[PDB]
Amino acid sequence: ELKVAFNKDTYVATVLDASGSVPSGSVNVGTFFHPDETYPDSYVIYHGVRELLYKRSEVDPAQPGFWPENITNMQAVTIDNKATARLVLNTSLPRVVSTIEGGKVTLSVVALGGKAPLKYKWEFRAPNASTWTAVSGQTTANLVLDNIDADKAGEYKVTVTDAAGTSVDSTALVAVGAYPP
Amino acid sequence: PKNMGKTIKVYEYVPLLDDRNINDQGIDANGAHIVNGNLYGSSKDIGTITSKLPLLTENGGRVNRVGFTRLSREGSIHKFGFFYEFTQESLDFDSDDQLK
Repeated sequence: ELKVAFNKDTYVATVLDASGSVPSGSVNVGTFFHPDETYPDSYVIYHGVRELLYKRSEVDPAQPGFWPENITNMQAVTIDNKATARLVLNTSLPRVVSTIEGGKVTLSVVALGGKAPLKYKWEFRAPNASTWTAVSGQTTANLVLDNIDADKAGEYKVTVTDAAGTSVDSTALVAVGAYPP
Repeated sequence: PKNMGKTIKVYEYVPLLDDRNINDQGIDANGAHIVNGNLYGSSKDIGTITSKLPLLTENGGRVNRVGFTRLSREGSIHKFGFFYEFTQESLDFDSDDQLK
């Protein structure tokens, strides 16, 4: 939830965090989710601020209005982001990785945003089971399986949670073909 | 191509003599079944070449059979783009007639 507050004169729609503090001269104009649930990408903070400004009034930002008096001129409004960014996973795990026994698969992720302390934790699901076993050790952004065997195949998932609790997730399937035992 | 999607896929085809060619269709030179699908793989050792080397006889039956293996790759396209703005006076009453 991102709380937007808009000012009448400087046309500054400060997009603060949910538990923020509306600055002087600005009035609360609404609240929207940046990581929109049904469409995570393809939507940007700029889109959230617009729809909130499509219900206000040009005469006065409070006392909401509509199309003939709404604030549609997005060119004049300046969006001064003062809130934490998304935990965008720039490079996610490969969807499927193919290897032979004795090989080595180095799974990687790069995270940008959130609060300063980023926590990395990995998880492993058995190749036919349904419960997610917790990978011991790890606690890093790159898992390296060496001399991988036919027992270590399956689905490996990493979950990057920050100091706030906005976790982004990514999964990878590791199919290591081998002669049957 | 449009209307296809946002990700691509291909077919890597491993050669017969490669250690990735992991298959069960394999008959040794004596006509018995063997675990390895290929002939000898990527090995160099001359012993393991002179053995498992496909040798036929005068009456050749199902005494040499090999398998194959197919892999795949993928890659998705991402949208990129930036822009800039200019006013009419910035092009008319400007020193350069080629600023645009």
